This record gives sequence, C-alpha cells and structure tokens, in this order.
Amino acid sequence: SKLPLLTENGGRVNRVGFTRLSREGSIHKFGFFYEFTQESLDFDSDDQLK
Amino acid sequence: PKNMGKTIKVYEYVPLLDDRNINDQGIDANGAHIVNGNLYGSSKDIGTIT
Repeated sequence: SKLPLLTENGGRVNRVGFTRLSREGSIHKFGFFYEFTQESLDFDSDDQLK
Repeated sequence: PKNMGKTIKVYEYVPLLDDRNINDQGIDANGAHIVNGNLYGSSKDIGTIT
C-alpha cells in the first residue's frame, strides 16, 4: 500500500521527511567522611588505626 | 608511652621477711609443712626469731 510509486507525469508525489532526536546525561556529586579525636589515635590499642 | 592507654601499672615486690608475704609454700626447719610461707615475718620477739 505505502510503496513509493511513480507515474509518467512525474510531480509532487512521495514526499518524505526526517527527524533528529537527542539524548542527555547529567553529573552528580557524592561524598562522605568520618571524624576522630587525638585522644582516639594517641592512646589507642592499635598503632596504625589511621 | 602512646598507644598504650590511659592508666599505668607497676609491680611492688614484698621482701621475704614481711607480714604481707602471705603464701603457702613453706617448710619448717624439721622438714614438715607449715602454714606461713615466710620465715617469721616482721616480728621482733626473740623467741619467735630463734
């Protein structure tokens, strides 16, 4: 049914148009930490806690 | 010293002839077992020394 079919009287028939889309992507920030006291690394059982 | 802790400890060593030296390893001069571990302790009485 939809086949492009021409005749001898070639004219404004079978017009086609094209489309252009787009794809996005963002950037997000993360992070975490932890706190310690000098009284937790000075007199503590382990020497290499840090 | 650091990484040791917050409390200290030592070793007081009582002398052989002292009333605090409370132990059960004691053999009297006749070879029998005696209750007191030391020889005579901190007593002065000449009888209990001889």
